[PDB]
Amino acid sequence: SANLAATKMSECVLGQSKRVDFCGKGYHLMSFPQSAPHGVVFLHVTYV
Amino acid sequence: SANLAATKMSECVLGQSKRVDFCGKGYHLMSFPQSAPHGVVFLHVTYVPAQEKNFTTAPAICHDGKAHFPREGVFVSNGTHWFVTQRNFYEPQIITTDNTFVSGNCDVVIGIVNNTVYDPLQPELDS
Amino acid sequence: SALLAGTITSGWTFGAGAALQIPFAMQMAYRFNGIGVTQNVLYENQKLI
Repeated sequence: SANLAATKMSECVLGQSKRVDFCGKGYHLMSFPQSAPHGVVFLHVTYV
Repeated sequence: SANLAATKMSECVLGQSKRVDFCGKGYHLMSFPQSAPHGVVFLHVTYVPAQEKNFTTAPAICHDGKAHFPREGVFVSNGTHWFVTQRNFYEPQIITTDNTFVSGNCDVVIGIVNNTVYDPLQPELDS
Repeated sequence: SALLAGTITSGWTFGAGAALQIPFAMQMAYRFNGIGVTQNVLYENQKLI
């Protein structure tokens, strides 16, 4: 799960991703990470 | 780790990726695999920009009352004349009608400035 | 808070190299260009965004 969590930082956060249902539903713009206990909370901005 | 290795043999070596921090840090060029005992050693050829310089920009320019938008590139300025170049490099050129797109008027976009759009057909038909 | 900064501030270029200076109204125009949306949509509708 942390290898998938490092993948979302390298794709959805630090760059623009053209993927479908990886960075969230719809066309992807950018992602906002948040601090969380024992994990991380992602805030995705999607184009619907 | 081997399924991560079999992905990066497929994606990075056999093809071109637009990804960041997958095929290595920066923009991906190509990857060279090497042989290793109990594993594999990757050689990632990366594209890193080095030195930066601050330029003056604007989202749109205004000529006849219609707003001009760029197709592919950025708007830069040296402090006197407005130049057009691409996103990843600086190669200054004059603003032409083939390098811009015309939509809307100049009363919509916040930050539009007055400019003169050079028409290449106007000296051609007069000579 | 450093990564929430440079996504808005430095664009996508902070992890791919040295951080450029891209203003934020031009950042959403380039992110529309990857999914096939030209810059006509952002600059006209910007008060509705």
